[PDB]
Amino acid sequence: SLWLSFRYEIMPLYYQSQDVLDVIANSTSEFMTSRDFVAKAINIGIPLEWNLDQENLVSQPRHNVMVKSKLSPENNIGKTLSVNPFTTAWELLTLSFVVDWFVNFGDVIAGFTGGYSDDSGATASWRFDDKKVFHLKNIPSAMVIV
Amino acid sequence: YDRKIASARKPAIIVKLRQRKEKALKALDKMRVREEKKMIREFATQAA
RNA sequence: AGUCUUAUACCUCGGCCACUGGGCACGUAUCGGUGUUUGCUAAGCUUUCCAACUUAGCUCACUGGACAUGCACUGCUGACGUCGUUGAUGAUGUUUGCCAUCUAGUGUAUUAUAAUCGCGGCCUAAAGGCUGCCGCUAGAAAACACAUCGGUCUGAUGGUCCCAAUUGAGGGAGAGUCUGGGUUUGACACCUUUUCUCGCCACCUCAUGGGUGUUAUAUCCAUCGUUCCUGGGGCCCGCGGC
RNA sequence: GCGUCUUGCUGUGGGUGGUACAGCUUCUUUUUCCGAAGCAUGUAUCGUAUGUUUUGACACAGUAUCGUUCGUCGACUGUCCAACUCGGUUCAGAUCUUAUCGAACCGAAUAAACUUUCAAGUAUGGGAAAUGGUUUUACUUUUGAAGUAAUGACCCUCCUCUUACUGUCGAUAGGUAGAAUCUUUGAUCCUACCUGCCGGGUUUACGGAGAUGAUGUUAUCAUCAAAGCAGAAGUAGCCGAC
RNA sequence: GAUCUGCAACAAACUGAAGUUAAUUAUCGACGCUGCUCAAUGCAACGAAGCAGUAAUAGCAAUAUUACGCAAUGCGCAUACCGUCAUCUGUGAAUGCAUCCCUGUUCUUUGCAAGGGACCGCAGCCGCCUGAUUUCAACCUCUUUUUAUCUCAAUAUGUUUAUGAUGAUAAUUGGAAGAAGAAACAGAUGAAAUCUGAUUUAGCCAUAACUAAGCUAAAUAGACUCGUUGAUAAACAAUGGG
Repeated sequence: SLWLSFRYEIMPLYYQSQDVLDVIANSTSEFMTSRDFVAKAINIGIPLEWNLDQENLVSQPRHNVMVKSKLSPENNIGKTLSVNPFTTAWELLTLSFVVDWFVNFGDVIAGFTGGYSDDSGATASWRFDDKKVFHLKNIPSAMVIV
Repeated sequence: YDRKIASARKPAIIVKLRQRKEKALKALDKMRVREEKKMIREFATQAA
């Protein structure tokens, strides 16, 4: 009975600890991204003697760039990110394990502010889906598909 | 409750107030878990 | 006239009145039980006749309970080294641990001062605005006095970024106008009140139609829904009284 | 379809071995004079090991709690990192603000990015991995304790992918098991293993009393197996340390 | 160093000697051989006499007995275990959701998505037995006509009386499983059933002293379920009166 009186303090303290862990982790894992698209044209010279209706070859590549960062601080989202220690094995008797777990969690969650920095990366991608048509000018029957 | 528990000195009232705390925070944790699970299904239904 | 005590006054008038933390005592709504008489309520013996006594209790006192008051007052909480022992603990110096607040409103003064304007910091640099502490008023017996079974069940729709018709409604703001109130004299002028009008007033809410954004947002808004309160006419159910 | 002994369930019922003690009666004795015999009934008992006067009682001295991680020696190291600092303690002393400076110490910190390498050193899995054995089923149904299987599985066995875990020596340190020599009945030597200590079920294996079936031999061949050791287990308390 | 307050250390000596020497007292090894120890107690293994518990008796002695002592044994006694039942606690499989671990090797016309294993947490099928029981018919049967119960009805008689049965239940002729029990066959309890002295009485003994300490017998009273069985006394729910 005396040991089962534990719920009084262990249940809500653990619940609030998980609450603060969630409210920091959700903001900490933002994974921000930024991207943009353009439709810049690509020109390829066409020899004039080829007698083509169009003088310049035009390509329209889907140009995509994206740069993104992470910005993670110096902390321990690792092993400390564990489910309730009692779980379903409350039958094992202990009093020091819970206090050790709580003080370890407290010191970990206190020691994060020292460092906060991370890396980034950027991409440059092109997509081509250009199906162009050219006519041999003065000869509409003759035609070329690219 | 610990305001009264701090200075009671009578075992009967002490144990009765401990029983009151037991029942009250038991109801608190029960309604806590019920609310959490019902909002879990609530979000599932909203997503669906 | 002198002494003592109680009561008022008298400084306090329990540490606060925001809490009698507890004890003490008398006082008391008083209530039960006894000691209970001069006399008495009704009855009765010994039965023509109650015209001669007693019985259950009543005055008062005591006992137990309850309420209230003030305080000469006092506490509540026990562990260190212990001491010879006592079975548990009787003592030694020790220190820690209390009922002891929150909320709402208000705040000087002087003045020509960047001189402030209860005390102090922020923004803008003006005829300033925001905030921390303290002072003065009210609520919160919350706090110490004070609450005591478990388990189960107990609302939806759309919007919230921009644009278009002001398309319609409602509400706010302004401009005037009028009725009255306040300073001034006789006023004006200013402040304030009421009626009405007005609208390129990109004011707010709702109603309509679109698009934008993913980083539109409400800890909300609006509508309906259940329950409760007020006035109930009445019948579906429907009795009693007149 | 019918009748039948036996067998397995004792299915049903009945009777039966009892011993000891308690108690009753009888004879002798001073009717249980300290002895003997019979007897109704009741209780207990018809298991192992332990203790049998280590069974019990009196005196002397001593006997705190909880929760921790560890514990044959020494060597590079199989193995701990920010090693040159952090925080504190103390102090020969100095500047004299309560303050500052300096020195020693303490707790954290040097191994290498582990060891290992006959490739599961030790565990995990898969194989269109076969043999043989075992365990089911089917068929013939007759075989010499009958036979056959394109049988469901297990074991054996060979090959093979990830992951986990781990050096040795001097100890003739202590112990354990085997073997031999001498003999004290113990000692010596060698080999192999273990050491925080000494403690429970299960899992695998070992030898192995006795027993069982067969065969030509108290002899042999096959089967079971008592008690015991060893790999993980899984749990005390033993001192020391906090 | 306060510096006309004193303190600390240097362990050679000093009364008080903490160890041994110098002296006294008491004890034992007094035999030490392989060897004499942490300074003393202490011998796998070394040497002789006598018998291999002590004492006495008839007896050198064996031999037989006694008194003490030692050793062993016995459910005789108890202890741990299981053997043993009883009562009770306890009645089972496949299905999903949620957590953790590992994985570009054909990852990829958006640089960030897709796969495999684990057990816990949360939801999903139905029966069963046990605890112990309700289902069905009393519908040919007149001298060899089952009983009992829940029960009715006409007629005759101006009594105080006389007759006729359907449905169901039981004395278990038969079965489900239910009144109590979601993860199966295991745990828990019991192996008891009395005692007082502490009440009175009666009897014995004069008592340490007093004649009656003390003791013995009957009854009252008190402590007393070990789990299972049932009811009862009280509070809890009980609307009151004329």
